[PDB]
Amino acid sequence: GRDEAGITGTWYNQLGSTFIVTAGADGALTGTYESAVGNAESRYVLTGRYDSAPATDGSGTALGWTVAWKNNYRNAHSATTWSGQYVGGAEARINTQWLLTSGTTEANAWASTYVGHDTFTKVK
Amino acid sequence: GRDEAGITGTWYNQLGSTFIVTAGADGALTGTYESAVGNAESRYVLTGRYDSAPATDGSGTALGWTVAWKNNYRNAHSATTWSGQYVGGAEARINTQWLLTSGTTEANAWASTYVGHDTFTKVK
Amino acid sequence: GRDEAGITGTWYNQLGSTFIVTAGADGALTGTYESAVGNAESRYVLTGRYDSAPATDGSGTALGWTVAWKNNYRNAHSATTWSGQYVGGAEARINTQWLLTSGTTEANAWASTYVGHDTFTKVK
Amino acid sequence: GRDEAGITGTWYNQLGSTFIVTAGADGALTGTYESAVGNAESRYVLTGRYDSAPATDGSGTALGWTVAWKNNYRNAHSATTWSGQYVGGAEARINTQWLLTSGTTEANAWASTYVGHDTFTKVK
Ligand SMILES: [C-]#N
Ligand SMILES: [C-]#N
Repeated sequence: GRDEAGITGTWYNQLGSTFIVTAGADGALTGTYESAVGNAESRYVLTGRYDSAPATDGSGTALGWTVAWKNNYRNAHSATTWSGQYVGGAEARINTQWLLTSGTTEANAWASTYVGHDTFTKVK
Repeated sequence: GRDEAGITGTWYNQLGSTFIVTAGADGALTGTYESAVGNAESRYVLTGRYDSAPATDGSGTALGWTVAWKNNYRNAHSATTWSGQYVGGAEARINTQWLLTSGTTEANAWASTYVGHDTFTKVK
Repeated sequence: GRDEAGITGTWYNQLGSTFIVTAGADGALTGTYESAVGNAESRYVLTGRYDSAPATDGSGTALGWTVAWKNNYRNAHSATTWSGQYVGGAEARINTQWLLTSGTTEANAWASTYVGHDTFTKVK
Repeated sequence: GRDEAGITGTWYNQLGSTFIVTAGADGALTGTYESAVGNAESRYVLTGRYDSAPATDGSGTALGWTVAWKNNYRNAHSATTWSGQYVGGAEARINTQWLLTSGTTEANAWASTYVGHDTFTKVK
């Protein structure tokens, strides 16, 4: 995977959350997520995918992953998906936008989904 | 998993795309996706997560998954994440919103990401 | 405005909300919105814009509008923007996606914004 | 309007775009937008709304506005809506997320809408 090495490891977003990921040669992303905010404690499983053969023209690397907010400690009856791109070089970034959907009744379905943006760095 | 049985199987969206998924007792989603539209052909790997112990109050089941649009045939240098909820009963649905991010240059990053909504049914 | 006539009037979404709009020759949208759901009662002012000279190739007509959820009855300390396109012909539609932002503290800013989709018709 | 004074004036986002707005005592936003990127040149009309009586608890002020990307120079057959909140004090900000919809054919409607985020400051 072209950015397998670049992506694999520990990442931190602007909220102080921690994303620990392994990138597989096959396009797999596996790891754990720890949210500094919301109805969350400790680590949650994540899985996702990335483009293991990106464009050679200085474009970033498309990727995404999911966390369901259930672990042994808590269940927030919700899942977040991050969609974004990895940008390599001296100050590597993963720039994402995310959708957080809660399980709701049909009456409340219109308010099921939050949208936001997280920027992940290798430091802080 | 409460909706493991409900979720596992073949789903169809309003665009004529096909989503084939296995739900694991542990919250895993694994399978393949075939898009009726865009820079896509044949099946792509998907992975994701779902709430294996949802609320008992008639709420839906939160879930999400990712496809990176690389397979043996094509590479669209992009990934989609679907975030939504499974709603059980006679006419079972998965109601999603999705983010599609393309790898871009930093100049074009502002236009990296599409947002849309897909509704999945067990028929048609 | 090419679709001035097409757009002007009363529209209904899938939630039973009512959107009453005048399209101006200059691209203006003005009117009122009444939400069937959420922290809302009676009519709220809306303003927005539309493409008064759309493509002639069967493309829809881009448009958007805002409601701030303050009127004489209530203040939900929030605003929704609908972004979408008007599609003309026998069963005219306005197909939208929307962002609802609440005023929050900086601590809660990550959860400030909902995303959804509304489809508006001239009947029901 | 509590933040009428705070909001009215010239704002700059991270892309180098310029947003010139007047906030009305009644919740109105009117002005012009000049995009540093995309199929845009010179100024475009904007209109929108803001919460003229926000919470007193340190919450931001909800607001939104629309630009249709037609002016005397160009027509990009598209509209953007920004949804966000104004945050007052020494380093005032407008933190937004936006939807950009293009007029499309029904075949291409699934790819009609971009999502992004802009942060506006009074300097740079
Ligand atoms: C690409 N439009
Ligand atoms: C507010 N939940």
